[PDB]
Amino acid sequence: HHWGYGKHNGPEHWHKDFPIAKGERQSPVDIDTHTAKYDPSLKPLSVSYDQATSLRILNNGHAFNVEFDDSQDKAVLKGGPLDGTYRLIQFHFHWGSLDGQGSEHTVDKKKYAAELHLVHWNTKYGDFGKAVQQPDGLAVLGIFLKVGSAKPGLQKVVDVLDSIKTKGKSADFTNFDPRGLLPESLDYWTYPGSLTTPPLLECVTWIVLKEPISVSSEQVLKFRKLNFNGEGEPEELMVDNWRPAQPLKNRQIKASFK
Ligand SMILES: [Zn+2]
Repeated sequence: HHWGYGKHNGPEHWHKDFPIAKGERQSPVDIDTHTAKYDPSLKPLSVSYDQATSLRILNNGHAFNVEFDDSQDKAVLKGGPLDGTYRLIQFHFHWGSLDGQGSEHTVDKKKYAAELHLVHWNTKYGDFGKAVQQPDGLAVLGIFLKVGSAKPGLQKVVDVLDSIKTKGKSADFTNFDPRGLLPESLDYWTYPGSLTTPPLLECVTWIVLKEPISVSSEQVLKFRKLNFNGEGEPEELMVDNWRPAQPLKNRQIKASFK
């Protein structure tokens, strides 16, 4: 597959190789704040990252992933809409060419400059590859980024990007603390959806935080220096790696906050 975000292989084309692209639980979606209902059923959300062990950062030609050791229950997400325990496997971002676009989810049609996704798999399925085949297989924590003040906790990522400029490059990336990327409040919206890149599997419980984090213009300019291409190939800046909002269809978005 040769899917991307370019002029001729971008999201509007994905359905040809991945027909689930036009399915009933696709992501991202617009979050209409006036129609999302507070849900008293939601249990407290527990983001338990004290023991998180990062290993590596990789430019995969469509974003970069910070990868974690998920061989035991070290960094987990529980509670909220979730049943059981979800293990952190990687985080990545989606961002734009300019600050007025870049997020995948939108809030009353507002696009943010970027969106961070912390991806977790349901331990009841044993491994990630089994979990993505199940409707309750993954939990993705999405966090909006706006451009303002610098995020101290992001700077360790920013400073390694120069070393992974092109597709296929990786760098060691140990002792990174993902708690440094959280906003102050964990109020959220939740709905059932999908992976936002091919193969677009419909296996995700989305938990999208209402409070964005702030990053500096200098920080996001360094993201926009990455390349989609491999070493020595014609340079294509890694920008606008976001899928646009998809039809909500029958689904309800629930709010954790009154
Ligand atoms: Zn993502």
